[PDB]
Amino acid sequence: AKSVIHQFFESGAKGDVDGAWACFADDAVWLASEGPEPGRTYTKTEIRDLLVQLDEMARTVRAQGMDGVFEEPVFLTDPDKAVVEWSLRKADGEVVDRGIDLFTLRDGKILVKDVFRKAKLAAALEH
Amino acid sequence: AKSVIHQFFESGAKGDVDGAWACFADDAVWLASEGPEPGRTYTKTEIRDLLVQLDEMARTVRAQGMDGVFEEPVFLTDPDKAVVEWSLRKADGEVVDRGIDLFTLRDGKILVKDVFRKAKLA
Repeated sequence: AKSVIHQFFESGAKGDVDGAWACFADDAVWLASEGPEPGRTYTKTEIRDLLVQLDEMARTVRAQGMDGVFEEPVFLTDPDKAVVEWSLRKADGEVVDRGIDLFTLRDGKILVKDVFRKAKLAAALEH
Repeated sequence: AKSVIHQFFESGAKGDVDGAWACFADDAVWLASEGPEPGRTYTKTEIRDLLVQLDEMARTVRAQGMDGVFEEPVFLTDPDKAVVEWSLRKADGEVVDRGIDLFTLRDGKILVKDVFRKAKLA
């Protein structure tokens, strides 16, 4: 594949949990979009179960005619970092969920996957 | 400034709402991190009031001893795109807010500011 990031999304989209998991370095972290940290840290031993959960989530939205779209990674001037914009869309194109991943790579493996996601709300607080 | 993104953050830090607002193209959008779209689209006529609101929020959390940091902008291999990471820490050092902005530029002006943040749950 064109990069380890490309391999990750190709293996994940195909439901190959083990292949997507093997894209991570043993000291990798996946920093999920929601949790107390803020976000939540998954280490390599915890990432496989996360991929399993996400695979079952992907099968559900797929069965509802939704599309998950992962854009081509665009690298930073630090060639070991890249952003991947992504979105979940209904068949008619309505964006259901949208985010961005910031990858840090090291030695052909993912060291950090830092996940950010728009929050779908009616409103927050202003002045 | 080293770039219009630098100018935006430097003007914001200097409380110059009008100077920060003038970094945006007239067809620019600011895509806020929360709302029904998901997120919320603000146009150039709406961005100035956002900056005033953010200015007073920054003064507010600073009075409570929080430290908000914007990292140095890092440009992409597309030189008209860049990311800025940022975070907000309480007095005890606990991170309460962390996010990233993805900027798109056109001819020296900001065309898109696309804001993302972690959801803090405790």
